Amino acid sequence: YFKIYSKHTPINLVRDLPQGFSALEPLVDLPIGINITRFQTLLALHRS
Amino acid sequence: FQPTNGVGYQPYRVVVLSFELLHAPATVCGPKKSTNLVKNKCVNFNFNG
Ligand SMILES: *[C@@H]1O[C@H](CO)[C@@H](O)[C@H](O)[C@H]1NC(C)=O
Repeated sequence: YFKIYSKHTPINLVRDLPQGFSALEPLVDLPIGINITRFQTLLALHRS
Repeated sequence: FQPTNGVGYQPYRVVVLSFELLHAPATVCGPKKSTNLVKNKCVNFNFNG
């Protein structure tokens, strides 16, 4: 089972993580059934 | 394939459905027949397992 929990929070702090409490709601459970040992973030470039 | 051919020579469309169970969670399920809801009585309830 692949559990994805998520939470959206409106913050206005410039640099670091804000200090507070916010429990993450369960968003989606995925029937993947695969081995995962490594991950990588995906970003977006800005072209001009 | 001619329309005047015999039944042993007429075209037959064949669809073969293959059902396998793997160790991943099974997600192609059948329709789960739902009994109408009855309230205010001592009944045996089965809600989502
Ligand atoms: C999952 O992957 C890791 C690293 O590739 C490996 O050591 C481990 O044995 C794998 N587990 C299964 C159940 O395949």
